[PDB]
Amino acid sequence: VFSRFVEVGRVVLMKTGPFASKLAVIVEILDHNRVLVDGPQAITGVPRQVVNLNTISLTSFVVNKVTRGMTHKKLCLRFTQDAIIKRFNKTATGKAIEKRILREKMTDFDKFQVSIINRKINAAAKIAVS
Amino acid sequence: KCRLHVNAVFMGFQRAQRNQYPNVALLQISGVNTKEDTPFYIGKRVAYVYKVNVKKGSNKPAIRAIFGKIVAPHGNHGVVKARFLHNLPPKAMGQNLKVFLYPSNI
Amino acid sequence: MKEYYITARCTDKAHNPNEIFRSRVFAPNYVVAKSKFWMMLKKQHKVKKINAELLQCQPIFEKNPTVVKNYQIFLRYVSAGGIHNITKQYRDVTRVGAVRQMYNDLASQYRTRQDKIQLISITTVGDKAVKNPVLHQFVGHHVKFPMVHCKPVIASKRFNLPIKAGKLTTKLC
Amino acid sequence: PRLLKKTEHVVIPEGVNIEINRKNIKVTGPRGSLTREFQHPKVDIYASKLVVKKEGPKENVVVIDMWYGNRRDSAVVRTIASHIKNMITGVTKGYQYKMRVVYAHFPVTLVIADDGKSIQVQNFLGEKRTRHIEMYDGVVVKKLGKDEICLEGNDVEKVSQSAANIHAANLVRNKDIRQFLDGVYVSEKCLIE
Amino acid sequence: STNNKVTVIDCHGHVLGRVASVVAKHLLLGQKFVLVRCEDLQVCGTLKMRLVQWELYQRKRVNTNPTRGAFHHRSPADMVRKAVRGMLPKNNYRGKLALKNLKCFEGCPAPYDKMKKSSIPEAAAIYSFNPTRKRTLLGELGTAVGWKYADVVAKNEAERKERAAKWYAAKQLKQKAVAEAKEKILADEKYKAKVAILKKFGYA
Amino acid sequence: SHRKFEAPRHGSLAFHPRKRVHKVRATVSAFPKDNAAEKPHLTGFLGFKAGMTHVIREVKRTNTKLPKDGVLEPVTIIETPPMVVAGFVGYKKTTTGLKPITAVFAEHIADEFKRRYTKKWYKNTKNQFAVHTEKYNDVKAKSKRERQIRLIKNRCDVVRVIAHTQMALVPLKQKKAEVMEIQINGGSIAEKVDFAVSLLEKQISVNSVFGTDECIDVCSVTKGHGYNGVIKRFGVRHLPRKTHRGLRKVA
RNA sequence: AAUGGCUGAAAGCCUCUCAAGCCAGAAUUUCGUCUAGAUGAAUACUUUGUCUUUUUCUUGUUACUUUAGUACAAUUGAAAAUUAUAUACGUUGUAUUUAUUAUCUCGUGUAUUACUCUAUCAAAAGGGUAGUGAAUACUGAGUUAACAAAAUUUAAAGCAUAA
RNA sequence: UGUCGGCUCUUCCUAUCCAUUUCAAGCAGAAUUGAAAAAAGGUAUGAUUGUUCACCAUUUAAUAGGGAACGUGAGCUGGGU
RNA sequence: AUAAACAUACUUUGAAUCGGCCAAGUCUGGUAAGCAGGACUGGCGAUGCGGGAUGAACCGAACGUCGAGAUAAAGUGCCAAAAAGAAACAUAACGAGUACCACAAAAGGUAUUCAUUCAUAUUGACAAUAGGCACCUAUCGAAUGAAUGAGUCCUGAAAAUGGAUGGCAUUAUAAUUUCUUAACUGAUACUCGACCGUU
Repeated sequence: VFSRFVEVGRVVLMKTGPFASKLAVIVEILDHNRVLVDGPQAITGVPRQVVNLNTISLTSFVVNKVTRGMTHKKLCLRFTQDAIIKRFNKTATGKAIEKRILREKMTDFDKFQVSIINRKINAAAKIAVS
Repeated sequence: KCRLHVNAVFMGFQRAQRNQYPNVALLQISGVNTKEDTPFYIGKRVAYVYKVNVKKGSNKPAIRAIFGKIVAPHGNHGVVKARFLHNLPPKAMGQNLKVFLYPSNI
Repeated sequence: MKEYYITARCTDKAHNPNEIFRSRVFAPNYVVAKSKFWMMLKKQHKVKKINAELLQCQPIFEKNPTVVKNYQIFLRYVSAGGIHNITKQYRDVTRVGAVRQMYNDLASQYRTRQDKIQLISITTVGDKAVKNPVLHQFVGHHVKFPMVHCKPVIASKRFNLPIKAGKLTTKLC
Repeated sequence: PRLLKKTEHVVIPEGVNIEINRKNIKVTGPRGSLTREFQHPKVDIYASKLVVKKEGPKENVVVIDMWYGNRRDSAVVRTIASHIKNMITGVTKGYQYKMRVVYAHFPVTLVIADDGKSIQVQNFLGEKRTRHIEMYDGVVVKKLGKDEICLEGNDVEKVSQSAANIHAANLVRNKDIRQFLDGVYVSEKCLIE
Repeated sequence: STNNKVTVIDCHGHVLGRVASVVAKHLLLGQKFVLVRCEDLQVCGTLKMRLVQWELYQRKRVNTNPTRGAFHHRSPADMVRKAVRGMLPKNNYRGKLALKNLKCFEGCPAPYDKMKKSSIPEAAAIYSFNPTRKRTLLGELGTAVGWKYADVVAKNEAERKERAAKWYAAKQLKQKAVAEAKEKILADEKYKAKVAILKKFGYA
Repeated sequence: SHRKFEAPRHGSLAFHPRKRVHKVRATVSAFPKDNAAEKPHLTGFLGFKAGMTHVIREVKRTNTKLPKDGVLEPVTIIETPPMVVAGFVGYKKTTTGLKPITAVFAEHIADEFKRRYTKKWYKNTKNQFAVHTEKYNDVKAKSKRERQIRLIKNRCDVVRVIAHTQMALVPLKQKKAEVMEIQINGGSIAEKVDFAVSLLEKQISVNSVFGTDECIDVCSVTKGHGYNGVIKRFGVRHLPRKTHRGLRKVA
């Protein structure tokens, strides 16, 4: 049986546009293609807007006691109560999201040390097995 | 020694269905997949370096080059227009062209 | 697609200069809105632009383009046989947004181009007045479905390589 | 129109065990094991538990679910659900197909092989050619009585085809079939138990 | 530089005409292609209608001399070269040169079975197709039209699957030990300074 | 306009083009389908036609109205002196048909077989298989041969014996022998090579291959006629006597 | 193929399916058989063992002859299958060309290798055993660079001998 | 641009005459009639007429209908025009 | 009102020409014709260039020699320069695919999508089962039945050398209908600049 469902309160991840790699919460299902994401604008900056399902991805978290057409006030309370931001950052996608930001601030000298250091560490790990 | 260039493919000249304008040559720089990544390369040097099997009795170089400049984007898939000192030979279609890093603007 | 509020009056022998003709016209721009407005007057009240003055042609915007509403567009279109009156239900957040859906649905299901459809009125219906069989399945509060066979999403055209290394997989998504 | 979700299920009695591995159901019961492959790329089959009685308890049910799809596709949920029901029924109470023999003037002899995996029809309408008619793996023909045979097996798809195979080999050709009512027919289809 | 490398394309689970368009465009761009398993490609249409299209194709033949007429190649490795050749310039040096850089083989020959494979997301049947649509493998259609060697490839592939299967397990143990050995020296105190650098940039 | 009367076409298109062969011996283009549940055996032979006679044969068939005294039939006489096996070759099934793998040859090779590898024997040095023979018993060569035997049993599916005739036993003036590859239809490839190795240098008689009252196939080259007209080549109808420019042609 | 059937929904029943899945059924289609046939493969002998061109001898080919020129072993390239893919994760977000810290010298042993070479068993293998070299990690220290130069990738003349 | 027919020969269409596989009948059998798949095979001998056409006497499983510059004159004949 | 001084009004001498053809939100004769003949206009003739694959007339636009730029008709899976996203009725078929254009009709379908009207839908409508084909009882519990209209699909749909959405090919499209994005490609036409000639 499928685990992740497009439901009300399902936490979704934006994959393209100005808010790429930003969390969102579904609070309405217009049809099979369009949903209304209201990932709290005061928390993640995602405005209340209608997006196509081809632009977002599902996650393993659902915010409890979220009804369709929830106001930004009550929805913000349920979002922080569930500690969604805390749990998301420990997931494989969350560690991959912070990695993209982290490696994007490297300079030429930064890439020099990593390439030299890891190449020495990787070679040593090969020696350790006989 | 080191690699200080990005290979670009000489796809062909600027053309239409039944015409051809060899003044401008189209290039596909490696790693540029959209026209928004082109602003960096507009103005960078481009060299078509080829090898000629000269004879030991001559003094002409065995490695000659034609240089040019990337001038403008061409389409939405990161294709560029390059104008060289001499028009590229059509025999060099699909070969690799070095896209240098100068004139630098950083 | 934009909505306009247009008013005018007729100043000649036949019409007294104290009757104001209001309208709410959905047009791509404001020049088309007046063009639609004038033909409505010419075919219904014998009023022509040469004997009339426009008063106010102002755009109309959605008060709450964040609330999902169920619409009900009453319209008449022309087919090969004759003329028919149709009623269609749509779910959208803006009045102009739903009208574009109606135009795209009419031009696909009925193959009717835009210069055959006249929009009589558009209202908002409740959560139980929806009669479209497909659209009636998405009005409930307890609606859920696993969106499956997703194509993996590309962040932007920047990373869209023509040839990829390794196997390609879909997503339970 | 497109249905958001079509749900069908089959109940598993206590004697049979069902294990599903990528739309490949194997059902083993008191009479044997039956395997099948439902290679439809738009059905999810998974064992679960669901209450099926208005005021009854929870029981083990194999659930077949088809999400958004046209009526051309949603018609397969009941088809696949019925097949597993026959698979469950086949290994619990095997199917039997009582076949009778009708002739006008020429007696017909049914020479069933010793094992029961083959038959032989002789002197059909005074003919010299002998109809052999093999049987599928898992179907056994037996002589119930005089001018009557029955087929035994676990798979209703194998049994019914074998029963129809014998009839299809004994058709009257180039003659008025409204008068020459000859051949091996099917009286009724029932269960061994 | 000169691109002497070869882009190995594993044609499994792809579309015949969508692979060709991507390959034929990139053959003109000075790239050497080798398409392994050109009989696992998928063409829209059941085996019944796919034979009808082939029946029409076999009709085209020079009436006065069949040996001059269109030559219909039944091998799937030749049913892709024809499809690729249709999207290349005809009767010029540019098109002939761009076809000499293309190869299908039915199985996976000695050099091309241990190279890195590449896929074409624009041609995968999981993206461009409705799952309920019935398709047809080129190898399956090849037998219906008279391709004799459909059993040699099926057997040769099987012995290749059970050769790579034991290689994969052997390297799995080698990689597991290396990964667990790298974690040991990453946690060593003598390597603390280097790990501090990597941890800052998120590598470790 | 349609032809007035319909008649069958003259000649057969199953044999076009009609190109004359180059070698007198005709290579058989197939072999009987192999069965792996039988003792390996040779599937062919090679003989020289001598002529034809006629034999009065007593009919053993039943339900036939043939005379009891015996029917009259023609019979061809095919003299088949024993052939000498001088090697064996294994074949492998690839995606381009059978591909020969190796060819293990015998230690001693007759001069008849040597003549096949030259065009002017009387001028040749006649050193065919000279290195193969003088170095046959070396440890390097013996180890190499064992590799060839072992290679066939592992990566081959067809075994054929390279058997040749003996020109000394026939009235033909030809001295060079005729070489034919005879397949070994029988058990697994392991026991096919064992059968093949046992046959090296051993003459094979025709009775070992073919039995009694056995139906066989014959492949050979027909009698030459040279340039011929349309009437003989295709059997078309000769033109009326009045015809200008000739009678024996297709109008 | 036409057609007759099996199970079976849609449409609780019915139904051969303008549904998924099967069977039987032609002077039919494809294998199998026959003829012509391209790129080819195996073996025998003559050779050659980094490579080419212009001449040139011969009925013709190959080896062969002369004057050159050029490189000299040692980190490149593989899970398979499925996609409504058991469960969990979604591991996000740049395929080839294109991932080596300038060269050289002195340093101690150990360990590693789809690395090279030698011997052996095997083998139409990124094979096993033994030995040796190369590179790398433990892991250093020391010299030099300024102006010049850092290109083979193909040339020219012969016919003594052997097949 | 050699203007009818016939002779010789090859090929193509199916709107099928026969043979093969099927369904229906006011199909008991036999003989038939209507229709589907299917163009790979076969589809004649003569009196009269230049005739295409026609009408007869037979034989045959059947003696189907047409195209290819109203196929085919540096292929024939010259009976007609 | 607008435009007009290389405007306006001409005078003299004279060449060639009066076989025309095409398009159409046109007409007459004709069953009809790439047939015959007319009213108004625009074209080919006398005309190249970009597009429709190829085409005297169709679409854009009319040409001194060039450099650079936005454009026109129309296109953006490959041949072929140039697109990404959104929604639907299509597609189990030589179905669909660039007007003039190189073809298809009447009719039929419990094939499919949408809409309108009417009746039954509850504590119980239909189908099924059991009891006394219609009728009534219980379980079964949610949509059921009827008519009509508009799109798409299937049948209707048979000709002679082998072949033509241009070809390869596509099939929740790379087809069709409509959209969105300060997207793109491109003529000898437009803008700027340089030079040659006429006025």
